[PDB]
Amino acid sequence: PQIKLVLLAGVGFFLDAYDLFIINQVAPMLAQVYFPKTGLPAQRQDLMKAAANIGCVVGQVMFGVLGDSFGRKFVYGKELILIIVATIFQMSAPSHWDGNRVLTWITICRVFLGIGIGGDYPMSATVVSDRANIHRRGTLLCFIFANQGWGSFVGSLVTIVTISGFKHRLKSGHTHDVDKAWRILIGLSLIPAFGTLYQRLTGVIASKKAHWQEFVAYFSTWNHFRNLLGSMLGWFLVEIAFYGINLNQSVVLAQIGFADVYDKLFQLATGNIIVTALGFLPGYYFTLFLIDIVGRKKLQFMGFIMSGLFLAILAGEIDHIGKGPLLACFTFMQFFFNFGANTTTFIVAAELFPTRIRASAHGISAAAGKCGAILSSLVFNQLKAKIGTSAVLWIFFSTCILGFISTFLIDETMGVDPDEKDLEERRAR
Repeated sequence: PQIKLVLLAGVGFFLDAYDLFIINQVAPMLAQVYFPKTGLPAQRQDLMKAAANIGCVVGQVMFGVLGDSFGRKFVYGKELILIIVATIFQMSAPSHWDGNRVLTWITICRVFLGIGIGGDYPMSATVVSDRANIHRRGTLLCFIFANQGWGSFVGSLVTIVTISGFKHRLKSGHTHDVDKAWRILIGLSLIPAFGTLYQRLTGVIASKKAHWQEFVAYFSTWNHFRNLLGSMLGWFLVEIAFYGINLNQSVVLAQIGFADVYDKLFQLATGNIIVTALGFLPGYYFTLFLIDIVGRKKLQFMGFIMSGLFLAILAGEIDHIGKGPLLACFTFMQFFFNFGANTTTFIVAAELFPTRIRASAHGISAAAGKCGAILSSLVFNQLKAKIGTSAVLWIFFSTCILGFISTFLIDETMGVDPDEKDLEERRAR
């Protein structure tokens, strides 16, 4: 039946989101081993966490050109072996290496990982927006997207289960074993990755120029232009805050009160699991249960404006008030990222556009998102040192208000067939 396919994409999303966000759980493990007396250098950490997103855009452009050049049959398996191989290369960095060299190893692998994650990334959105042609398409997209929570959560659960498995060995003085853990965090993606590898297996310029002509004609009209503009902005703007935060959720929880060797790692994994269990994850399900009742915009407004509120509260109060209030707001924000703009910018970018031009607009929006993702991903930790976390949160707040303001450019997509609207638009003229 139709069911088995959407699960596989979810597991693909889970693996990407796992692979994407597991870096959030992996980065602190790298610090304790290779940089115990100081922290991970800012530019290298940004590049590493953006690396998957940078490779994610190069992946979706390269696996876009090859996918367009030689069809779907050419790209489907090769991306997963690429993230498996990139996972395996990433998973098996030499242990006797200098810290800076290990990081650069992982980034490049995470680019290729991102290139592989960049393959299947927009390709898991299209397959079910085309298929349904029914009012209940949004619940389905968010369900697969919610695996972004499970990827972040299971990565979070794997982390506490991993760390609590190494409990006694660490307390007895064998402090280097944490290096085994982060490979396990990444490597455990191989279980579904090979599981998925098993399951996945078990006139070129003339057309490109003609498609470019229709695309230019369509998005040269205001009521059509603004929707791509708002989609790019909303996705661009939220992925600034969303991946700024979710690739660095562990960094934010370290300014909040969650920061011996085991005690530290387990507490951070507890804050991560709390936030992702209580906020990041259920926010997808509050979105899941309300998109087809409340609408994408009001949730994006709320998501932007409330995550903006909580970003404004975080920005305003982070250096002045206690852990609990912040953790709630951060969980409220994470809740209102996924119960809001992070989820809706993914959905709205998929739903706005008639089929005849959808592929470019979503790729440009996702690229814009990855641009916003890589922008914050590329610079989140550098800005944190140059201007402070509160200032960045105000930026995320402003991007939420700009996300809020830019959200006005968008049409509501609940219950609308974009193809019948295009046909009636023309039969009227």
